[PDB]
Amino acid sequence: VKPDIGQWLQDVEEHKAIAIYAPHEGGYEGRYLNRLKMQGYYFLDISARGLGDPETTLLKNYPVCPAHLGKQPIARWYYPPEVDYRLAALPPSAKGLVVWVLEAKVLSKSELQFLALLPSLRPNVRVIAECGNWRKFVWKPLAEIA
Amino acid sequence: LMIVNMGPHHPSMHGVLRLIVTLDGEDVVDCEPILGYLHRGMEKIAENRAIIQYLPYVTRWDYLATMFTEAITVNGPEQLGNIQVPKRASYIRVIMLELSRIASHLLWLGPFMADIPFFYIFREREFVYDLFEAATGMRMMHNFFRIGGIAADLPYGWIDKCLDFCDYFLTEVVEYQKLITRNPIFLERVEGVGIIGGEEAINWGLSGPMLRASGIPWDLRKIDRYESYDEFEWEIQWQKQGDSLARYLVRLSEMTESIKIIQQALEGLPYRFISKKPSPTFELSKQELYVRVEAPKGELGIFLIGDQSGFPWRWKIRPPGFINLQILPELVKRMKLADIMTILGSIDIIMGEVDR
Amino acid sequence: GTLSVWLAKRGLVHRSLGFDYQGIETLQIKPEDWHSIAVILYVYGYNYLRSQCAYDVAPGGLLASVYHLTRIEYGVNQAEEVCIKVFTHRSNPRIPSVFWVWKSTDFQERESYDMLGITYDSHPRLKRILMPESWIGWPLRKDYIAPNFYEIQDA
Amino acid sequence: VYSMKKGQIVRVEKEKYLNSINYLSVGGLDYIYEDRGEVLDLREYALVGWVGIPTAPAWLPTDMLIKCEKLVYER
Amino acid sequence: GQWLSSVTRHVRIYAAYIDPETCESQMDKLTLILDPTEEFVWDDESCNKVYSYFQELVDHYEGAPLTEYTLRLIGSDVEHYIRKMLFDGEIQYNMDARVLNFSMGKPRVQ
Amino acid sequence: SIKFPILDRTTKNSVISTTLNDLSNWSRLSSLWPLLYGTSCCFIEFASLRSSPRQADLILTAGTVTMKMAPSLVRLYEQMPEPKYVIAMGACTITGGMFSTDSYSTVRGVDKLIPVDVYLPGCPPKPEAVIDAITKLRKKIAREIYKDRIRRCFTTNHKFFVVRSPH
Amino acid sequence: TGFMNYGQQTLRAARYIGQGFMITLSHTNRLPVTIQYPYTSERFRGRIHFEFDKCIACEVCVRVCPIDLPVVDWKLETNIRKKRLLNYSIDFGICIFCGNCVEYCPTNCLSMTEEYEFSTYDRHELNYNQIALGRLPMSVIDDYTIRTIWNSPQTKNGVN
Amino acid sequence: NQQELSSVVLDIGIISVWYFLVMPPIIMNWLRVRWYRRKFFEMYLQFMFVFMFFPGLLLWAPFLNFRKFPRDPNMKN
Ligand code: SF4
Ligand code: SF4
Ligand code: SF4
Repeated sequence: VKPDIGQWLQDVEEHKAIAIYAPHEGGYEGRYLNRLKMQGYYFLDISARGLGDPETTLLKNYPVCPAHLGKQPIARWYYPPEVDYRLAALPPSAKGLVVWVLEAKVLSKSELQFLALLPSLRPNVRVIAECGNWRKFVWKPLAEIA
Repeated sequence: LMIVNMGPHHPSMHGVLRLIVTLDGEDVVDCEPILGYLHRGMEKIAENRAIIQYLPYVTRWDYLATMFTEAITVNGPEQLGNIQVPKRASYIRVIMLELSRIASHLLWLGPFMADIPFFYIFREREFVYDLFEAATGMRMMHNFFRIGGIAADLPYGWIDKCLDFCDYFLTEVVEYQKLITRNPIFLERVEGVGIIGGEEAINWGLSGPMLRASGIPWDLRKIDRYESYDEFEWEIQWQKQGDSLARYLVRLSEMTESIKIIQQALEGLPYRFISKKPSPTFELSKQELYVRVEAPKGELGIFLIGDQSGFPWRWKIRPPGFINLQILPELVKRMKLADIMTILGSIDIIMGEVDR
Repeated sequence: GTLSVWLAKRGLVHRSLGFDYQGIETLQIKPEDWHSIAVILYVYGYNYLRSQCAYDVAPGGLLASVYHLTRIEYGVNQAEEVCIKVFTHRSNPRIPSVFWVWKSTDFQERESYDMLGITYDSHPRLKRILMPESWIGWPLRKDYIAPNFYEIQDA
Repeated sequence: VYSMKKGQIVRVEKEKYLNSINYLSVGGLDYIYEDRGEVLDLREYALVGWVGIPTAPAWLPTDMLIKCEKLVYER
Repeated sequence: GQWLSSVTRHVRIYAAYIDPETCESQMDKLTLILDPTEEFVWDDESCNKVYSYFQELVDHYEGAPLTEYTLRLIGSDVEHYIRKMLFDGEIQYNMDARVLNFSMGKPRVQ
Repeated sequence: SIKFPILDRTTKNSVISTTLNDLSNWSRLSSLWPLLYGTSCCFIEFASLRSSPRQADLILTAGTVTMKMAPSLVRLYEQMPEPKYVIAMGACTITGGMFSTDSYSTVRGVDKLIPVDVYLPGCPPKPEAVIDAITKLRKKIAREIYKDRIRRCFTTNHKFFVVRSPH
Repeated sequence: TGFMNYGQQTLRAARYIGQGFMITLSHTNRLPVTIQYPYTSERFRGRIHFEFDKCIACEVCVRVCPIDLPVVDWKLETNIRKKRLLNYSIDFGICIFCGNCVEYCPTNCLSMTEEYEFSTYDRHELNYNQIALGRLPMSVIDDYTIRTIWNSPQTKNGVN
Repeated sequence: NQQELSSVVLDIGIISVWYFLVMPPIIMNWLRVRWYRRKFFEMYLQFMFVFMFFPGLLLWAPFLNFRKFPRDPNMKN
């Protein structure tokens, strides 16, 4: 049993925001990510289990704030953004898009998930690859609830 | 005389250690124990941290029984400041310390019986960690020892599970006692080693099972009147058979003695959570105070020279098993590579309090 | 103390510092007479030595390697504790080890040399028991700086 | 009640701290010789520690160290 | 034993008879293996600069008994030199390995 | 500031070759089988969840790693060099743990020693946390298509003798 | 009769192997419990729940910590005693979850939860924000793969 | 020089497709529904059965349809 149906690729090039409803039954999730990577794209990772203010983290150069262990000062520096530097992390020209692989469907407000589906359409080189709250099968419904 | 490397990944799992031996043939004759592998520099950082900040640090020493470390490092400031602990919280501390002694001896004999299996003891250990979850909430990383006693109170389910633990646990213990009488491979594969007597175990440095192995009723908390030990039932192992099976009967008798102490303390209940808490922050004094408690490996110790500040000026620990490690250079002289597994099992040591 | 005015009063320097917090007693003893003093306190009833304590008060000055010798045994339980206070300095780390008579002092004196650098004699293998053998400097003494090592920072 | 304040730069010479182990690594080198250590506590003696290096601190005599300036250095 | 080295990321002492990559047996020939994990770019001219800097550091820092503590010190300040070289942009990262953890922190907008 | 890859094409673009790559990758993501590597506070998860130190490429570092532990650790990674990586499962394999400030003989993470895929919360979590960690590693290896078997050796060396002074 | 004594030793050995085989055959009957993947009480001390507006002043999280990890920048606003708190940055790689300021907070906005699934792919991702620390983790009764965990009872034998 | 059978087709191929098709879903179903309701005698004979009955389970190994609904839930995905 192995879908081998690139309909998920058609969904990611048509809707570009699909909840990957797939269990913890091993690695049956990255095969469509591997097919997106074999198409010439570049895929990087994120997780919403500790990502707060997602539009303020993907853009607007959210602060670094290095954790001093009671020795160094605050040093409130500005780290580069998540996906703007990732668009800056495409050195050749053959890379057609940038896939943002998100792997945490829990602890993610539906409001903020809809806000993150916004920068999947804010540019045209952003693919949202969020999770789908771990169904038993492999389902890819679109961002409809968010 | 082919030099063994005695690498970091041992065929057994009892820590990382170095025991290079010439081993003329298969007889090992000369031991050079190299240590320093699991080292963290507890003394200098403890001089650089307070009591409420080195109080999360007391988990990396004897983590098979974490109640003893935080127990002695909180009993330090209690007798230092001369602040009285009420009888209820102190007796519940006695119960959980003896339960951690139970856990230390069973988590010794688990991997020791695995080397010479895991779910033969884990069917007890799941309820043991359920008792740790109902007692403090963590598995072995508890932070629940204050000056006035336990940081929290016992819930209404933990006392019922503590009442059920005796007839949940002692029956499988006595079903596990008859194996060494039945199975002769423990009468032929670990029999013999441990040839030190009492006048020599007093002579070198020894304490705990290696001192009780010779038939000496030794106990710190019986000599030093501590936590009303003469009220409870006691039977310190005066087993004088010397060898490793004598040490196994020592550990069975220590577990059964702790079972008798907890079983007499099931319905004791002589008293709040923390006595003397006006303020969250305090300091320490400057005395010459060396506090010790009956370790499961024998006289864990805390040395303290105060600063009258927020930091202790001197914080030195005397771990039981590291002083116990000194005897293997003398218990290596006429044994085999198939014997040193039994040796490093019968020392009953983990490398958390060794390097530290 | 008891033995300072009964046994060590016959021509030994049992320079007392008063009583300790609970029952112990601190008596200053010079390294010059420390092995014979150890044998004299050994043939007294005291047999059980544990927790050699190397405290580092006055950094750059006095250095001490005190004991906690007592007289516990098998049947009797007369626990008379005492601190044999031996002293040294930074300029003179020379101290005699008890490893010739009390041969279980391998790990204790090796940790004392490993964390302070107290020079020893009559010892079978004095090596750095926690640090590498190439390691210079001693961390427990309070006038020490851990040098520019990248494994000590997170970065 | 003490010698100096808390938070001044500590400059160290190899001859000025000759009681310590500053002459073993002849040459590697070190880093606390310049104005890097900061005074964190004082007693005759004063606690020291670098403003950016997170390592353990130390205790050194009030004349063996030297209050240099108020110039922290990081990045 | 026989291995006498302080081997970390991008700095490996490896004082052995290693003219190519085949290891051996052990001598005074310290073979500085750099970047085992493919973490940064490491252009050949910049690698020659870092190797010449390490040669000057081991030339000026010797004279004392060459033991493991000198190896710790020389690998440590070699890693400081690599960190201050990549912070000034002489050494970019890689993004061709399967981790790319950005081990020296992200370059800011300053 | 990064480097640039090659990224020419995918030569093995048949159905049989990508099918074999997917099946071998999913079976590679199925068969963890670690070397255990306990001997610390993270050994306690082994009883709830070989001996040849060149066999098991999918080892997770479940132990407190120190500076003296580091040469044997990088030698053991030299004994697992090409195929697979390690998983940090103790805050001391990540940041140095609770002694991240003032410990001299403890490395601040093996993230300056060895390539690490997954970072744990650290101190012994529940026994299903390692199951979720190896499941997320299986999802990571499932993303990997064995890099299309694309290979480079540096070989930096000086043949000038050092100014040595042995014992 | 030394080989007879070898035979008697093996007779006692076979009796012990048979008895221990009965013991282990009975030990293989541990069917109801079987802890595994899903496919506790309130003091789990896992993921720490944080509230931003209840967080006000006295910075004790940075003081009682064994490593002093918290980094909160603050600039005093005049005549209203407001510190203008920003960027509650907690690194869980630095964090031990040893729990001092969870119970030592004067505000007591620091509370623990039952979440422990923070195994991440990068160490710079672990620097979490104040809105990421205000998430309700999971209602573990409400999963289609998680049953009732045997908290109060033990050896229930009810799934089968 | 015997040729005692003289059957050309549909003698062992019928029995092979019978044992490879009818057996493995009922075998895997008995492995599912009797995973806990068993004596160690019953687990012993089930282990012997699954050892005897291995290579028919190759078409049923990746497919898994009726095995996760321990409630009365709704497909809220
Ligand atoms: S982070 Fe703590 S519990 Fe985990 S391995 Fe390191 S010392 Fe042990
Ligand atoms: S949360 Fe605690 S430490 Fe932080 S400002 Fe409030 S009282 Fe102070
Ligand atoms: S959670 Fe634990 S380690 Fe973290 S700041 Fe609070 S007390 Fe310190």
